[PDB]
Amino acid sequence: GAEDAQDDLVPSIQDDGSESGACKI
Amino acid sequence: MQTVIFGRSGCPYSVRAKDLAEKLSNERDDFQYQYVDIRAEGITKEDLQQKAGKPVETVPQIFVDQQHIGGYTDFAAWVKENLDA
Repeated sequence: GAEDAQDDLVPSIQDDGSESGACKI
Repeated sequence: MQTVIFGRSGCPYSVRAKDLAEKLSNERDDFQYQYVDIRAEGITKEDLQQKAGKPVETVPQIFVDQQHIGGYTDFAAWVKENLDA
């Protein structure tokens, strides 16, 4: 109909090593 | 110590990886940090993986004392092996 798409966050922002992110040119 | 970062100006996780090296550069005197664009500069993960000698897929894309060291992932584990060791 007329909607919006939203992402829930179960983990915390803890700064310790996420290895990915698909970033480039 | 020289730590070089490939593409800050393009994604938040690459920035977080850069910022970790800058944060360490703030903390000490031995540790010098360098930022080089790849998305602006016309460079990519296909170039970086060749130079590094290892097939890379994603970010982070950091080097320490002229050697490839992933970044935020490797760097956190490396920092931990010093400060939490």
